[PDB]
Amino acid sequence: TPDCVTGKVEYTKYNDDDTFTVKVGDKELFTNRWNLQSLLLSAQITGMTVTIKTNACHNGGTFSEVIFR
Amino acid sequence: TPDCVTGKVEYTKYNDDDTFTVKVGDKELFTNRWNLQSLLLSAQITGMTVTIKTNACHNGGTFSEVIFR
Amino acid sequence: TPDCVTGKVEYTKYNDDDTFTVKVGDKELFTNRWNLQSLLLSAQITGMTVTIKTNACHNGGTFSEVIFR
Amino acid sequence: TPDCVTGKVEYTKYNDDDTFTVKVGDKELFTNRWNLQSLLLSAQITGMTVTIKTNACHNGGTFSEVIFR
Amino acid sequence: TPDCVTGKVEYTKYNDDDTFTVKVGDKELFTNRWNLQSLLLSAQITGMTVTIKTNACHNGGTFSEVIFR
Ligand SMILES: OC[C@H]1O[C@H](O[C@@H]2[C@H](O)[C@@H](O)[C@H](O[C@H]3[C@H](O)[C@@H](O)[C@H](O)O[C@@H]3CO)O[C@@H]2CO)[C@H](O)[C@@H](O)[C@H]1O
Ligand SMILES: OC[C@H]1O[C@H](O[C@@H]2[C@H](O)[C@@H](O)[C@H](O[C@H]3[C@H](O)[C@@H](O)[C@H](O)O[C@@H]3CO)O[C@@H]2CO)[C@H](O)[C@@H](O)[C@H]1O
Ligand SMILES: OC[C@H]1O[C@H](O[C@@H]2[C@H](O)[C@@H](O)[C@H](O[C@H]3[C@H](O)[C@@H](O)[C@H](O)O[C@@H]3CO)O[C@@H]2CO)[C@H](O)[C@@H](O)[C@H]1O
Ligand SMILES: OC[C@H]1O[C@H](O[C@@H]2[C@H](O)[C@@H](O)[C@H](O[C@H]3[C@H](O)[C@@H](O)[C@H](O)O[C@@H]3CO)O[C@@H]2CO)[C@H](O)[C@@H](O)[C@H]1O
Ligand SMILES: OC[C@H]1O[C@H](O[C@@H]2[C@H](O)[C@@H](O)[C@H](O[C@H]3[C@H](O)[C@@H](O)[C@H](O)O[C@@H]3CO)O[C@@H]2CO)[C@H](O)[C@@H](O)[C@H]1O
Ligand SMILES: OC[C@H]1O[C@H](O[C@@H]2[C@H](O)[C@@H](O)[C@H](O[C@H]3[C@H](O)[C@@H](O)[C@H](O)O[C@@H]3CO)O[C@@H]2CO)[C@H](O)[C@@H](O)[C@H]1O
Repeated sequence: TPDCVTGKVEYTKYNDDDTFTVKVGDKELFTNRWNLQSLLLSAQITGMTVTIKTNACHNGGTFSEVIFR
Repeated sequence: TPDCVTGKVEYTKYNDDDTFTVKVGDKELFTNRWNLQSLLLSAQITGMTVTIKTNACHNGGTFSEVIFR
Repeated sequence: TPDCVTGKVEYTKYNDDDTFTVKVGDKELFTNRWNLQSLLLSAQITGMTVTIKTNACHNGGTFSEVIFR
Repeated sequence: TPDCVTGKVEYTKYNDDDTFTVKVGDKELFTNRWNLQSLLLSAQITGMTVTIKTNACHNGGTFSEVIFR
Repeated sequence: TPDCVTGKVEYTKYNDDDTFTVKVGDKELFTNRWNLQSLLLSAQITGMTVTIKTNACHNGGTFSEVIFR
């Protein structure tokens, strides 16, 4: 899967349909994987750098692959 | 969904019916989304600023959308 | 539901039947809500003040309502 | 249930059958309660003193009761 | 199960199929145990030394046993 964005998590958003939105770099992407919610929030709080991999690399795109550094 | 309140979490409450209550700003709101429980407590502990979006923007109103800044 | 005890969490105990015991103030109370286990341990570790609301306000009594401050 | 060991968590081990092993004092014990996994790791990380209560108080013995202080 | 690698977690990766990848030492290994996801991230954040035991000790190999020191 191609890299989409790398950077710190600016903010996260819990959505009405239980999906989770994240803003990294200049893209706002979302995931339907529930396991990622607490993982992404921890990364936001501790200031980790994440790389999100997805073919839908555009605002509103989905992802399910993340690298925590 | 319109913004309702923005601020730090003053306190949280675990309810008898397994719902979760949060006090942000001047509104006391609750959610039935179990996933939000640990996320909201983490936000409380680390002192994050949260934005709750909901049409039921009044005390005792419900929500399921939260932005963690 | 009436307030029972308020104070820091002195200690927590995981029970053989998967219920969770907590000692706040002078009372030792237990809950069968699994969601409360990690929340209460976090409150103990971070030194939060909790308020437990219950009608069974006596040693060995049950609760399912907690305010985290 | 009788006290078995008291002290800090020296190390923990995730096992192949999804049980969790903990080394407290001079005993290595394990539990099959999934709820205890994150609780025990938190206790290891923060340096809490734990008391494990069990009748099988010997290396390789099982437990399901823990006191966190 | 024989020791494979020992060291700090360089990075973790959430995979498309809900498995979890970890890089320790010079090996990149993955696990299908969901319970290990938050445990491993906590280990990465706090800088613990972990020992991964597995017979599939090579890049892309699987594991389900971890010692958290
Ligand atoms: O991250 C793990 C998981 O996330 C998404 O699944 C969510 C829950 O983890 C999963 O347990 C839940 O399953 C539903 C079933 O769809 C439903 O048929 C059954 O009655 O109730 C359970 C409730 O637990 O579904 C949610 C998402 O809707 C994701 O879909 C899944 O592939 C996996 O990544
Ligand atoms: O945020 C996650 C989830 O929260 C709410 O659902 C809760 C649990 O997450 C969910 O697993 C649970 O599903 C149970 C039902 O309670 C039960 O009545 C049925 O028989 O079995 C399922 C599967 O275990 O439900 C609780 C809420 O009571 C929320 O409702 C849900 O939409 C979702 O946001
Ligand atoms: O605090 C939330 C929850 O705590 C208690 O339920 C426990 C778990 O939280 C819950 O997920 C688990 O659900 C089981 C139930 O045992 C069973 O009734 C159902 O059919 O299957 C699901 C698993 O798929 O149950 C445990 C306790 O057994 C508490 O019982 C519950 O009311 C609620 O407060
Ligand atoms: O942590 C207390 C609990 O530990 C053991 O149960 C484990 C999980 O806690 C429990 O949720 C799980 O049961 C779930 C599984 O997802 C499902 O596959 C099964 O059919 O029932 C529910 C459905 O959601 O089971 C694991 C262990 O396999 C322990 O067995 C249990 O008695 C209790 O002490
Ligand atoms: O680490 C615990 C667990 O990890 C893996 O299981 C995952 C979930 O923990 C488990 O609850 C989930 O079980 C699903 C089944 O896949 C589904 O077919 C059935 O209908 O419902 C249950 C939910 O109650 O499965 C995922 C992995 O797909 C691992 O597989 C398992 O052995 C155990 O280590
Ligand atoms: O080494 C880290 C590696 O972990 C994950 O990959 C795992 C195996 O290493 C990999 O060989 C395996 O590949 C599967 C494909 O997912 C599947 O589409 C194809 O049909 O079969 C191959 C071979 O069995 O996938 C597992 C994970 O399930 C991770 O996905 C990978 O990016 C990398 O981090």
